[PDB]
Amino acid sequence: YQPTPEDRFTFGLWTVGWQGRDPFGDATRRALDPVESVRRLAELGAHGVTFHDDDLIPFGSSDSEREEHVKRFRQALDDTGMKVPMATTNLFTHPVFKDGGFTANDRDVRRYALRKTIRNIDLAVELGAETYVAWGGREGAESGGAKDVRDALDRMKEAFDLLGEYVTSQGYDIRFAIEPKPNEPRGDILLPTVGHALAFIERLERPELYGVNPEVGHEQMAGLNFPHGIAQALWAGKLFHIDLNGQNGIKYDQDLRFGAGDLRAAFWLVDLLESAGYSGPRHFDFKPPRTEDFDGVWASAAGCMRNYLILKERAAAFRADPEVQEALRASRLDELARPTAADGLQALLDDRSAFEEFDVDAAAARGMAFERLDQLAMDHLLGAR
Amino acid sequence: YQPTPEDRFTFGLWTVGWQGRDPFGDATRRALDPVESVRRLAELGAHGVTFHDDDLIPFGSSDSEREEHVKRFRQALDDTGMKVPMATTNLFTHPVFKDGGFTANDRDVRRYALRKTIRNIDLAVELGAETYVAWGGREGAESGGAKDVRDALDRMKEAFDLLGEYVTSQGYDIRFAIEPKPNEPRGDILLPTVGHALAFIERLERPELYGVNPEVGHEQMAGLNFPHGIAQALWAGKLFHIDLNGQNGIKYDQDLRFGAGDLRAAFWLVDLLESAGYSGPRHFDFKPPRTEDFDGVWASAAGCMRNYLILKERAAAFRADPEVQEALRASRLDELARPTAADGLQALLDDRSAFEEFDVDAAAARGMAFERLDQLAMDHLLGAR
Amino acid sequence: YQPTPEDRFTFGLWTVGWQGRDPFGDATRRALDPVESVRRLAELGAHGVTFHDDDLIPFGSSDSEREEHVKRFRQALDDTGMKVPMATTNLFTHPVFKDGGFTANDRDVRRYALRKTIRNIDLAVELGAETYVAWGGREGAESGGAKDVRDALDRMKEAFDLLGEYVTSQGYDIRFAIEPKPNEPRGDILLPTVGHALAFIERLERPELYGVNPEVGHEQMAGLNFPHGIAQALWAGKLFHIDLNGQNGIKYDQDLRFGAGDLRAAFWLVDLLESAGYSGPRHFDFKPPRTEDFDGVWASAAGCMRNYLILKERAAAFRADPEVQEALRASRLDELARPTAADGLQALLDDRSAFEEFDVDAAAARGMAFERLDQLAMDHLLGAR
Amino acid sequence: YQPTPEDRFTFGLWTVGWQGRDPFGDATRRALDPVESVRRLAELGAHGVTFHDDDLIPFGSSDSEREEHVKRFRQALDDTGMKVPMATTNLFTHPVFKDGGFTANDRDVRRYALRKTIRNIDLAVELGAETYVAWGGREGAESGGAKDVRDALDRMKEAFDLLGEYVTSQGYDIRFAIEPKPNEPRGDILLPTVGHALAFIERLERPELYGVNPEVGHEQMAGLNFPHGIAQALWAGKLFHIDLNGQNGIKYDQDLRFGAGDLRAAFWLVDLLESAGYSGPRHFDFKPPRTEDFDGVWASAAGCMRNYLILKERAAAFRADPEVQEALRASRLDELARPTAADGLQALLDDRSAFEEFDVDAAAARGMAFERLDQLAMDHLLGAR
Ligand SMILES: OC[C@@H](O)[C@H](O)[C@@H](O)CO
Ligand SMILES: OC[C@@H](O)[C@H](O)[C@@H](O)CO
Ligand SMILES: OC[C@@H](O)[C@H](O)[C@@H](O)CO
Ligand SMILES: OC[C@@H](O)[C@H](O)[C@@H](O)CO
Ligand SMILES: [Mg+2]
Ligand SMILES: [Mg+2]
Ligand SMILES: [Mg+2]
Ligand SMILES: [Mg+2]
Ligand SMILES: [Mg+2]
Ligand SMILES: [Mg+2]
Ligand SMILES: [Mg+2]
Ligand SMILES: [Mg+2]
Ligand SMILES: [Mg+2]
Ligand SMILES: [Mg+2]
Ligand SMILES: [Mg+2]
Ligand SMILES: [Mg+2]
Repeated sequence: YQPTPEDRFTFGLWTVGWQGRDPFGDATRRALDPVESVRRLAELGAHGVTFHDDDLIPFGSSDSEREEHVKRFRQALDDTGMKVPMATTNLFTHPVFKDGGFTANDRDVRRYALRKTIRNIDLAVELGAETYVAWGGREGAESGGAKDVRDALDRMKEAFDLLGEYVTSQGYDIRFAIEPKPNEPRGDILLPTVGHALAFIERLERPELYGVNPEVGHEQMAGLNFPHGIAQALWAGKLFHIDLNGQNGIKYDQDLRFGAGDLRAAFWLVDLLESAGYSGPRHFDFKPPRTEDFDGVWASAAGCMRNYLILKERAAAFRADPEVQEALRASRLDELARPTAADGLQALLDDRSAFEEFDVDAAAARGMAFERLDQLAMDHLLGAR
Repeated sequence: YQPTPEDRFTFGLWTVGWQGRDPFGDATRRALDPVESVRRLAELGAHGVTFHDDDLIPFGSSDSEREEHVKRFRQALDDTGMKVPMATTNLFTHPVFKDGGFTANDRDVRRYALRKTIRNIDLAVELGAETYVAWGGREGAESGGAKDVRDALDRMKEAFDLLGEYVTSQGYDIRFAIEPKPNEPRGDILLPTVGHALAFIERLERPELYGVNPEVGHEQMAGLNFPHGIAQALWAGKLFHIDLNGQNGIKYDQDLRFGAGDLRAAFWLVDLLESAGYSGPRHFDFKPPRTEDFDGVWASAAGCMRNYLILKERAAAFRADPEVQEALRASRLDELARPTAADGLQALLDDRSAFEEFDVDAAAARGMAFERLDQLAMDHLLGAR
Repeated sequence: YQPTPEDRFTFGLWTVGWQGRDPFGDATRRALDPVESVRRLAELGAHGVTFHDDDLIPFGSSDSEREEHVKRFRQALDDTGMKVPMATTNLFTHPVFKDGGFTANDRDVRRYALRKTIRNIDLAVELGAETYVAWGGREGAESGGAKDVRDALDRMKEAFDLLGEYVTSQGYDIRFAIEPKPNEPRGDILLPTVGHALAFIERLERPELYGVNPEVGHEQMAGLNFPHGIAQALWAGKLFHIDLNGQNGIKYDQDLRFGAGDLRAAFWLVDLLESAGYSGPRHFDFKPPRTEDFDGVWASAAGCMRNYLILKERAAAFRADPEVQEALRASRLDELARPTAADGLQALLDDRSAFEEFDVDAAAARGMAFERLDQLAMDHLLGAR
Repeated sequence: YQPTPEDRFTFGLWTVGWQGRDPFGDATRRALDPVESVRRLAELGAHGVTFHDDDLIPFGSSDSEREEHVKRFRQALDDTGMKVPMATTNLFTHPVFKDGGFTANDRDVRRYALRKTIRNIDLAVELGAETYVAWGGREGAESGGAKDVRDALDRMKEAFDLLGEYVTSQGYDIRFAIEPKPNEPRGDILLPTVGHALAFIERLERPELYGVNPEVGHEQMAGLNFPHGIAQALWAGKLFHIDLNGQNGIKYDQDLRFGAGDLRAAFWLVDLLESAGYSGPRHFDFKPPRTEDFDGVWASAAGCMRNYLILKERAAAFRADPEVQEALRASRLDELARPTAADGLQALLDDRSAFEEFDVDAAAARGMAFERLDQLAMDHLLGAR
């Protein structure tokens, strides 16, 4: 289960670089130089890194400081062969964004958020990114009167439409990926799930430029089934990027390493990504727990990739097992994939087998055989066949 | 706070008619004749009722039995002046639907579910319904291998497209409203939230024929903000119907009377419906607790309407209060409603006030004044001004 | 991973006998004769069964009917070698218990609940049960005024004290195990967690007669860590029985087969039970999904036991691995098990190494090495070492 | 609804002093001098303040710095008439406590945590505190192997027993209050609920010295009913202190002002505290949202007290209303408060009215009338009678 760059594993600078500050806690680790993170991730077999603007260039940097930060980062990428497939904007840390970036009540803040984003889109393209993520973590409210959501969605659409006009104006090939989250740091965040983000994208002027960046733990913060949401995003043609981590159900955003949290959901996720032929980065947005020193940071990052590769092997073995293939037919997964009425509406209306002569009791008596199928899946996951 | 039919309050037959069977419990009330429910609801000031096919006509009825059930119901509606604005299909109780109706793995069950629906669309139109709800409560899974969600969504789209072809073929004006729910009775249900349903509708052949029927408690079963989801549905033009009830957060579907559960969410919901000018039925999908006798059933139904009317008065008083109007300006709700960049992309890029000369610290220091605004809202809700 | 009776696996009659009725659904399976369940469970390698009074003898049975039901059951136990280690009372299905059994507001119902329990304690002892479970699933409320919880706890203590007086009066060796659950079917249930039940037991007249019967899914319905709660029950000496199943987080009570739901929690549970030398029944309180026919019922029951045995092997291998033993020392699990201050309070107060000369920064810099330890645990669970 | 010091409202220095740092965000407010907080809270009508050691004296202060911080604070208390009824230790912010204080795996950290606590107990007594709170926010784990919970509970008991020996040795009257929380900042926290803490206290050497400090939002983070948990703590005689705030269900710890979050739960809480004659501080452990400037901080603090006083008036009016008193009798709340079997076990066994001649159907048919009672409660809360 040794990863290599060909596995397309990527990490945010802010993941392994997390210093361990939490609601209640000061830093437990010193800051990491992005150059060191690139070198250490490459040695573990990562393919690339990703960044927020303010992870790569300290907020408030001069043009000479900005050029030197980017030069040193480019040298680390060149020294390692690491790529930068995705970048994003920090529209959440600075107190100016306390009520939002693109949906701040203050119009001057909304305009600044757009200019900050556009500046970093240019840098992302220079570093070779194909995807630009937007996580509107400050978009939302703690109280009902504070935010008129229809007005906020109008502002959010304006912002994304302006960004689409910008990349079209520059001839850039980059596409956007909107990252849902239901809550935290706002009491409720706008576009709280994959579904809400998919729905929103359909109302943008150029919907083809936008997809989703779903994160395992975010959908699980609403108690939702992450593989099901990924399936809907794939069905819509909108899975442009993905964030992999672990979460234990409905609680604060834990950002555990991938494979931790809901292990069986991780198995079904990998099964789906691999079955569907998802071709994008396998990006980890996780935080090594603050209990860890730097050795533990690199162990946690290595574990992300290891767990993906174990689950990939087990899912592939499940799907290739003739006994599983027989169980899938016994459970009518083949019939689920066949059109209900390719004969057409009139033929269905005229088919007595579909109503007048349908033996509902005989159909009801047919077991689905799902428990045997699921225990084959469990046996494959655990290596107990 | 006395309701009259002009308030457009509606109830499902299955609400006040719930006999009190639960996971763990036998019935605590005798069955109600739909005629008696129509009479009792009319006396409380309801505007109308709604039905599943199998609430009005027992499953398996002969044509003569069906005609007599409908005749008696029509007489009760005529005697009271009650309307039938919405109807729906039961695709969940009979064991044949144990793996779904429109997304059952068994193709013969999917065809039967469509024929059962189409038969009841014809009856709904005869009784004057404008909306046909679909709650796919059996669509989903308890295990990962049992249901390929992309295939299931293909089947769900086929089904809704065939229903749209049917009502277009008959020249009916009825529209569809898809009701999301995240789980229960399936471990995970497909289209689990308002957002997922809105997203799905955009991929139907005739999206204009379909909207959502969100239910208070269903979105709250995922920990989501129900008023925010309603705002997104209104923003999309898709709030075709609504189900009102109460829920205490993330747990089984409680179906408490409206106003119970999350009271402040109920206040902000009513504020939004009324502000937006929502014109559809205020439908209650609730269950009088099984602790209650029939007197308690009618008290619980009356309480649904009373609570709506109290909250309507308090929300209107909040929005009309000059002190609240001043607080809304202090919190920049006026500025949230103004375009970010009607001057256009190039003007924004050339505006030094938006980046080079934006004083981020001065903007960050400006408080939002949201707590004062929210305490005015609390004082209005409680009648403590 | 083949179970035998020596593994002490037990099942409730109501588990494999569940006919599949849910909030929203009619039965999908015919009723099972308890004799057939005993025979089929024995063939799978179960050690025994458990029962509610009303699972073994239909409610309202005559004395001659009761004797014949018990005779046939005793013959099945004799034919198979199956045991009956635990029994319980149904104080939840009949509508008389709609507001509770022992804490019903109606005093005549509370007295009846006690007489119903006492009658079944006598039968449990005749069939050889060592444990008598009490799940107060109707004890609680949907509204705040309905139930004064201090008064209800006074009634609950009276009831348990009377039951303790009864078994002491008869010279029975049976002990009680209180089963917590946070909600469902009541909006909130009294004694909602392991902790609340443990706390309550300490206020009973004869606390030694009472322990807990925790259920995996019940603690997970409150988002709690089931292994941690089991550890507290073991620390208190009160783990008298356990109910094993699966649950996906905070939602309705799913009662999935054991190993389903939170797989890693199942691993840590088995690790703890086995490490601690828990000697009681490994009882499954689960429901084969209603999608299944009888073949699927027996497959789901077999899977409960298989999954326990797989996890037992992997947990034992984890704890016996020298590399894990080294990682445990690196993470200071040895030091967690050593007294903080066996030198005594005065010695601690006089120890400059504990305050004046404690190098907080050196201590803070020491990583815990928990991620490496947890990835060893993951590798052992998955058979990926 | 104007508070005065006679209402016993208290606030932590860290509440109104919260600078607004969150997972994802830098400070939005400057630090407050404790002297200014004491003055501003007094002007709002607060009775007193509370502190962690490190809120009053910066961590690492010299003895001369410590004396000056305490002198200035004492002068502010003297200038205002404010009291200090409770104090606590910060065993969570400094990185040394990353794996716990009293249950850290490192024994030297456990000894330091005890010395840090003991030093602040002495200061708390000097400032007149009656209660010493312990919130073990770092006690717990993110992974299963990291923490053996039985060993951790042994360490936690040693720590609390040593603290009890210390205050007994000094002749102090102060008592301890253990504050449960289910998670955050640890993935799971030990003693996660009121029940678990109550259970633990019964195993301490001197249980009379220890009670609970429950917090509204903490129990609601597990989806539990906070008034029910308070009722159990009152039933046990262990409600030594309480933390009041608001929370929207199962998510990160929001610390909203009291009355926000679950409004009806706030009503039933106040009803219970007032009915029971709870005599301790009404302490607010809340965070003014980071959206707010200092004017908003003081508005949010004022709102805490206002909301308590509104709910106190409405709860008192509910209980005093003759129509409510009649509804309570109709719902048999009087009968809930009467012993089940003061006639004794033998009399119950010999009472045919309790079994052989109990008419279960007549009892089952009697409605509980809980919905009418709850709508009277709603009408009282909303001022809609
Ligand atoms: O909850 C935090 C989010 O996951 C971010 O890390 C985004 O992925 C990018 O800003
Ligand atoms: O959870 C149950 C659903 O709310 C239904 O009552 C639908 O509204 C219509 O089938
Ligand atoms: O939630 C249901 C409970 O688990 C019961 O099955 C008990 O174990 C015994 O009545
Ligand atoms: O979740 C944080 C806790 O509520 C603390 O504020 C305690 O009350 C005292 O340390
Ligand atoms: Mg997970
Ligand atoms: Mg996250
Ligand atoms: Mg992310
Ligand atoms: Mg609600
Ligand atoms: Mg519902
Ligand atoms: Mg509904
Ligand atoms: Mg589980
Ligand atoms: Mg259960
Ligand atoms: Mg159980
Ligand atoms: Mg609250
Ligand atoms: Mg808190
Ligand atoms: Mg607190």
